[PDB]
Amino acid sequence: TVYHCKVFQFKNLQNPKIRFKLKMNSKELSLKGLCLRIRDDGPGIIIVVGNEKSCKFYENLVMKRIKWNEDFELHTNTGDIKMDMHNNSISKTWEGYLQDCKFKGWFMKVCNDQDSLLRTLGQFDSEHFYSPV
RNA sequence: AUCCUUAUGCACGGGAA
RNA sequence: UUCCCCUGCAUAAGGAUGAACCGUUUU
Repeated sequence: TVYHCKVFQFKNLQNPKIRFKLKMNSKELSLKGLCLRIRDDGPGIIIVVGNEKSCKFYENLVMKRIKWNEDFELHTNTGDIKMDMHNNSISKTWEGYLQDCKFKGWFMKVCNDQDSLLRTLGQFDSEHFYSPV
């Protein structure tokens, strides 16, 4: 059993509407994998492992349907904040086939440094999908 | 998960024998 | 007690298609 796989990378993920869309669409499509980023305000990586149709649909999702370029408003304990998303982007670094994924479920972490991010990818032998910095 | 159509069961109202 | 009509609830069959402020996971 081999599974389709895609790998993406984003400059910023702070918009909760997105992060919601990401998690929900991962579980609803039975995609395995993960989504990481270095610190809340950081850039990171998405990996989706699944059947073709799910991965193509999710690709269409992240690429075509979600507009990461548009600014938003972060509701806060203190009051709204004008959140600048004009300098955001998402691209696909990989796609192909994987013999077996040590990926169990799907989750969305936030790593301290880049090293922690690597190691986290190193649990699942995927560090090789990260184009650092 | 939502809409519509068909079939069945239960409850209420109106009319006939 | 039977028949006819309207409204509400549950089950089954068939056809068509969306949203959702949320982080190691609550198919």
